[PDB]
Amino acid sequence: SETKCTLKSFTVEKGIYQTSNFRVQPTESIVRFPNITNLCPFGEVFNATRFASVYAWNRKRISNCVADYSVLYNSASFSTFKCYGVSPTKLNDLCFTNVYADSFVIRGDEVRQIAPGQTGKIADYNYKLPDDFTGCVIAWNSNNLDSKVGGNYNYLYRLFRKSNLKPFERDISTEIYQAGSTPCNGVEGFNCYFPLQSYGFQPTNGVGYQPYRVVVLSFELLHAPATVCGPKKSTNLVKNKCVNFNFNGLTGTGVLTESNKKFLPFQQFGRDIADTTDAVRDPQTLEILDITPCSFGGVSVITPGTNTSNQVAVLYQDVNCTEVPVVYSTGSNVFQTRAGCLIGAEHVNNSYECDIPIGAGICASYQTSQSIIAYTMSLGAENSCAYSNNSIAIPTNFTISVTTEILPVSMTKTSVDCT
Amino acid sequence: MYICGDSTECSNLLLQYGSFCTQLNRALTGIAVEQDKNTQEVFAQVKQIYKTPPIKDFGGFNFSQILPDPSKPSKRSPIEDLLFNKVTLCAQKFNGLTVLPPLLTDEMIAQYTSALLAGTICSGWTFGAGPALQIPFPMQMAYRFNGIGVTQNVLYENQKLIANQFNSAIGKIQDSLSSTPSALGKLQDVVNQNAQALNTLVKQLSSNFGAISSVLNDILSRLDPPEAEVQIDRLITGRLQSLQTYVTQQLIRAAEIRASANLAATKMSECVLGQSKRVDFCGKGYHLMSFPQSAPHGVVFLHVTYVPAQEKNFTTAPAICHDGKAHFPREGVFVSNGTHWFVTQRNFYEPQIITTDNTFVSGNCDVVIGIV
Amino acid sequence: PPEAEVQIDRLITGRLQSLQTYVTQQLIRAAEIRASANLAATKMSECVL
Amino acid sequence: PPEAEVQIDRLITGRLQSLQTYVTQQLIRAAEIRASANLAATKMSECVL
Amino acid sequence: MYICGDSTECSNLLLQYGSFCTQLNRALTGIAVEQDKNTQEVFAQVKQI
Amino acid sequence: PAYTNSFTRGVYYPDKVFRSSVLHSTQDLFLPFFSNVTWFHFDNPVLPFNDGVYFASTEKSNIIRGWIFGTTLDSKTQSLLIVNNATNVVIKVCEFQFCNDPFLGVMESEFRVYSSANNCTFEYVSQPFLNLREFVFKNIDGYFKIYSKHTPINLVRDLPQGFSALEPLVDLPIGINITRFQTLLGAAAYYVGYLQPRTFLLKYNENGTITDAVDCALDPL
Ligand SMILES: *[C@@H]1O[C@H](CO)[C@@H](O[C@@H]2O[C@H](CO)[C@@H](O[C@@H]3O[C@H](CO)[C@@H](O)[C@H](O)[C@@H]3O)[C@H](O)[C@H]2NC(C)=O)[C@H](O)[C@H]1NC(C)=O
Ligand SMILES: *[C@@H]1O[C@H](CO)[C@@H](O[C@@H]2O[C@H](CO)[C@@H](O)[C@H](O)[C@H]2NC(C)=O)[C@H](O)[C@H]1NC(C)=O
Ligand SMILES: *[C@@H]1O[C@H](CO)[C@@H](O[C@@H]2O[C@H](CO)[C@@H](O)[C@H](O)[C@H]2NC(C)=O)[C@H](O)[C@H]1NC(C)=O
Ligand SMILES: *[C@@H]1O[C@H](CO)[C@@H](O[C@@H]2O[C@H](CO)[C@@H](O)[C@H](O)[C@H]2NC(C)=O)[C@H](O)[C@H]1NC(C)=O
Ligand SMILES: *[C@@H]1O[C@H](CO)[C@@H](O)[C@H](O)[C@H]1NC(C)=O
Ligand SMILES: *[C@@H]1O[C@H](CO)[C@@H](O)[C@H](O)[C@H]1NC(C)=O
Ligand SMILES: *[C@@H]1O[C@H](CO)[C@@H](O)[C@H](O)[C@H]1NC(C)=O
Ligand SMILES: *[C@@H]1O[C@H](CO)[C@@H](O)[C@H](O)[C@H]1NC(C)=O
Ligand SMILES: *[C@@H]1O[C@H](CO)[C@@H](O)[C@H](O)[C@H]1NC(C)=O
Ligand SMILES: *[C@@H]1O[C@H](CO)[C@@H](O)[C@H](O)[C@H]1NC(C)=O
Ligand SMILES: *[C@@H]1O[C@H](CO)[C@@H](O)[C@H](O)[C@H]1NC(C)=O
Ligand SMILES: *[C@@H]1O[C@H](CO)[C@@H](O)[C@H](O)[C@H]1NC(C)=O
Repeated sequence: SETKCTLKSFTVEKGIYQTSNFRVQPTESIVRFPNITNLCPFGEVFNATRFASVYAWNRKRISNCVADYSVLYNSASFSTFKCYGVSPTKLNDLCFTNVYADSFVIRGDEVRQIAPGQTGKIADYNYKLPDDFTGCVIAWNSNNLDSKVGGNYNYLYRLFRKSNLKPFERDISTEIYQAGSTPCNGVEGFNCYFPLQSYGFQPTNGVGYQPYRVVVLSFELLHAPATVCGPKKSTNLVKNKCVNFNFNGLTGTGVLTESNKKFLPFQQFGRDIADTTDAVRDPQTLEILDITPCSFGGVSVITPGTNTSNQVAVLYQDVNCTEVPVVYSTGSNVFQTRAGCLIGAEHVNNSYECDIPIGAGICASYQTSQSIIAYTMSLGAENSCAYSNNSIAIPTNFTISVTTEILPVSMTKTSVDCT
Repeated sequence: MYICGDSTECSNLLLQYGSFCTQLNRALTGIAVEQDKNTQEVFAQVKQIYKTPPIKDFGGFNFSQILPDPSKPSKRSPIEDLLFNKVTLCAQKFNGLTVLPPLLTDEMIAQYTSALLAGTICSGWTFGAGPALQIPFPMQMAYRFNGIGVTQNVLYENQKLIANQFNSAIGKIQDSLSSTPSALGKLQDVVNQNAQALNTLVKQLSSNFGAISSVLNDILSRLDPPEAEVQIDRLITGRLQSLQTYVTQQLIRAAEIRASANLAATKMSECVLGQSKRVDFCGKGYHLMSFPQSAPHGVVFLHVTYVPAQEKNFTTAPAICHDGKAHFPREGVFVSNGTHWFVTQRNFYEPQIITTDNTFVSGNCDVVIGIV
Repeated sequence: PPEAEVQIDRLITGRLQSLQTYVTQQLIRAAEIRASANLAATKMSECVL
Repeated sequence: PPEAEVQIDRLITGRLQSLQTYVTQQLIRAAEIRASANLAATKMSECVL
Repeated sequence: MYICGDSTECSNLLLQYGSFCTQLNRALTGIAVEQDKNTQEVFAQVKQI
Repeated sequence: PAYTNSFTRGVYYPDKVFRSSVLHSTQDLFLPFFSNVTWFHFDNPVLPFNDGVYFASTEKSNIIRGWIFGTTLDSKTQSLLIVNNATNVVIKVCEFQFCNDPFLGVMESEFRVYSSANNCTFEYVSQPFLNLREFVFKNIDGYFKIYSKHTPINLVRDLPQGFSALEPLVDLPIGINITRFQTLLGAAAYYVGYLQPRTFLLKYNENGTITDAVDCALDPL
């Protein structure tokens, strides 16, 4: 029936057909992880008397600690929690290598300037976000701690600047900017003024200038030995079974075995000629594992034609016979050939002429109650030319035989209108 | 498997692109069937398996370097063994790149070639045009010499020399194949082209194609479905274009290989099973026979060619005006060493006295130009 | 129009790819058929007359 | 650049499609020309020689 | 040069497409070499001028 | 002064991947083949550190007690006082006022080096610097990566031909702005090379080990 559906017809002709692609399904899962238990001080950088000035933004590095971001989702009320390049829910699993927290304070209107490519005075010279940005942004109103009646003038910006700074650049120079024919010998007059002038910070200021604490969590992806691992388990290790794995950030399915090719002390994983992941190193107790893909192969169905009989056989392309866990309504008569694992065919020894080619010599057919048989194909008859010198053979009769030979000449002249 | 490795979020998107994977699978299946038909057409021409004669005393000729030798575990002639252990060239497998095995194993190809060879030695060429007729090998050599113009007496009177030359050439061809580095260039080039195509196809997997990452698992694990769908779409488009390019290149290369295989089958049928009078199509010089030899993914003929040698030039006249009548040669040229005249064959110097047996008269000698 | 243009563009790219694939397949098959026809013409010339 | 990337991608895809079409047509035409050259070589090796 | 005329940004964008068109360049070079071989095969049959 | 001619040097494993009998090509910073390495024999103060600098550290009695990175120094800008001791190897990063070297005799006298102290952001303890100890110091992507390889050939002049791959030891996750460095030593023998962006074809052995590499900028061959 699968062959009938693949052919899109109720009639199947004699021959070999391809129906689907057998593939061994995974059985277990692997969550291999190293030993890290200490928690990162995210709440520390989120609970400070003052965060930073917009030009004195902090770049606190976080490393070698388990960091759970589920608390940062439900047990918090940030107004802006956009996550660029990563999924906030799919964020408690990836084990990033370096994560930098850029801490500072901004206004309510200027909270939108923290974007990969956004313009504006804050987003041009005070802070630059690169295009390729896998990190997120954290921002919420804080009109309870930084709020000073006299104004938190310690926070200042840098409008007075000529060229936009390169991404992730910390500018410290507070010298007077040059904006014209000013001599800039101290001066602070004419067209030159203090780049860091002020921050009108009266508490009664509207939501467009209310304090907003911005912590940008920029984290590199999993292209190095993972250090900031997400919370999870660390399941044990299994071998010689097609299972899916989560080695650090590596994800895939394989039958990983004991590796033979030794690794250098600094190398983690390996690749073959076509840069395919071949071997890995255990985040747990150090052991090299030889990851190879599990068995798979396109199934083929051998039918003598629905007109002749409804008996069919199945040949799995490359599996080594035993891997037939689940079609497969019947069984028995299992015969392993160099081209696969024939099922439902009787392996006879009497060589005949090929009817349904299979591969590597074997060739099935429907020979008599009739059953499906498989055999080594026979090249021809056993005519013997009795060579002998001083002796010749001469005919005495002809036959005048007429043979039919067919050759195609032309196809159907078809034209297709593009528009 | 290639476009979307065991990912539902990618297969359910590939389902939108219509019946493309079916088209590519059909094309590759057709290519494989064509390869099988190519091998069958080239080698399975005569369907009677002739046993290899035990003896090797073929009147002087030595068929030891082309005939199969049973001492080795593999029933291959020394030249076939050299051809096998000169083309050396890995197994991709992995991500949905399977290689099907050929229908006719190398042992079956060797047996077919041995059957053709034993038919050539025993029956000459009648085994390819009916029932095999045994005939002594010197007689078959004479009847192949008669095809190119020279008479039988050239071979029999020089049987030892001809056998020595044949053995020397057969011995030299093995050394020529082994010493020369290029040698088997076509088969190695075919293998190299296929390997490069497959390697490039695998290499196309590790390319972002305008997405955020080159791995579908990473993309579908780091992003929510509504925004990961675009990246998966970009990757699917890139991989589909790569697969289409590979399939088209394979189709064109398979068409070229089919043309070459048709040419090889024509050569096998028109040279081994007979003797061709087409000039410089079946060797350099006049053709006598050929000996097929199996090679990995191809065939290697050993054409045997009669080629003239050291020549002596005489003076010639179109006809002879004897009694007013202009005798013309029957099957020869009129030559002379300066004093006496002779009539001899066109491709060998075998002078004969000009008798009425070797000439025919066609009227008076006042019309021909240059008659002597 | 602003979104219909995007949808139509996607459809146009898909249909263009499909038509190009069909045309390439037809070209290759026609080359094979031309080779067969040349063989047939040779056989007609050298076997019939 | 972050916006011009999209237009650059569209143009690159179009030009790549055009170049691939041209190369495939050239391959097929070169196969036909090679067949014609083989026929001519056979004619030169068989008729004049 | 064809896909991205003497532009660094467009060339960098094209670089993400892998070896898509190194294959095209190799195919055209093979076509040219085949044309040279074709002329040599047809005309240089005998080298005893 | 002495520029020599250099040889096949500066080849290091780019990443932590294991490639076996592969001819993989990598685009990274590398020391160009047959360059002109500078021999300084007391010339410590100048040492114009570029983006990545190769170091020879030829056959000596391990007098080199570390390196001083930074340009302004004077305890104003962040500096890297990476003083590898005889044991436990101090890695100190701080705004340090710099005057001279320890100059322990020609020993156990005065480990003065710097004068003042500041923020002192980072500190690391390990056991590197255990001879021709080459170095591929490279400060990119907020990472100061170090590489080394010991090959005690003990020949005349300098590095004759002997190819080797310099395995990594450690990185450094700080974003200091460095364009100058110091050599902390009688007469010495040390060479300094400069890194440039190139493309190599590092050939791997049966096990991962760079056996021979070529440069795709030197000559058409
Ligand atoms: C070989 O040459 C001979 C030359 O005669 C052919 O023999 C003839 O064959 C036909 C057909 O088999 C014979 O006809 C049959 O004869 C008997 C008696 O009637 C019977 O078996 C059938 O009813 C039929 O009529 C014919 O008699 C026979 N001629 C002689 C003189 O024996 C033969 O056909 C040639 N071989 C082939 C393969 O064509
Ligand atoms: C070819 O047939 C001839 C027929 O004469 C065989 O020659 C005879 O060979 C035997 C065995 O060596 C000798 O005893 C006879 O004296 C030979 N006959 C003559 C007339 O000299 C010859 O052996 C056959 N060829 C082969 C290879 O067996
Ligand atoms: C055919 O030629 C082969 C060599 O190609 C001959 O085999 C050699 O025979 C000599 C004696 O004649 C032996 O000393 C050599 O050891 C043989 N060589 C090998 C490689 O086995 C063979 O004898 C010839 N056959 C005939 C009938 O003359
Ligand atoms: C040309 O050939 C003829 C025929 O062989 C030669 O004539 C013979 O010459 C020999 C001596 O050399 C005589 O004994 C024969 O009687 C001659 N034969 C006949 C049939 O007359 C002739 O000498 C040759 N000429 C040259 C210049 O070599
Ligand atoms: C720590 O990880 C190492 C990795 O080699 C492993 O051998 C060891 O058992 C782990 N220790 C604990 C307490 O899990
Ligand atoms: C197939 O499986 C059998 C039984 O486990 C085993 O003996 C045999 O070696 C396997 N063959 C291959 C080619 O893997
Ligand atoms: C034979 O050929 C040579 C070389 O061309 C020539 O010199 C000579 O005259 C020719 N002999 C006769 C008899 O024509
Ligand atoms: C560069 O190296 C060459 C070759 O060793 C040398 O002659 C030259 O003086 C060096 N310096 C410059 C500035 O070219
Ligand atoms: C300096 O080296 C000494 C031993 O020579 C060691 O005791 C000390 O701890 C080192 N200083 C560091 C590692 O900062
Ligand atoms: C030294 O650095 C500290 C730490 O920030 C700072 O308080 C102090 O002012 C610095 N001293 C000088 C002279 O810059
Ligand atoms: C790089 O940092 C150093 C501090 O070591 C500083 O003196 C120098 O000016 C910086 N370079 C630039 C271009 O700002
Ligand atoms: C490295 O490979 C070589 C062969 O190229 C082998 O002899 C040697 O043992 C290998 N080294 C290690 C440490 O396995």
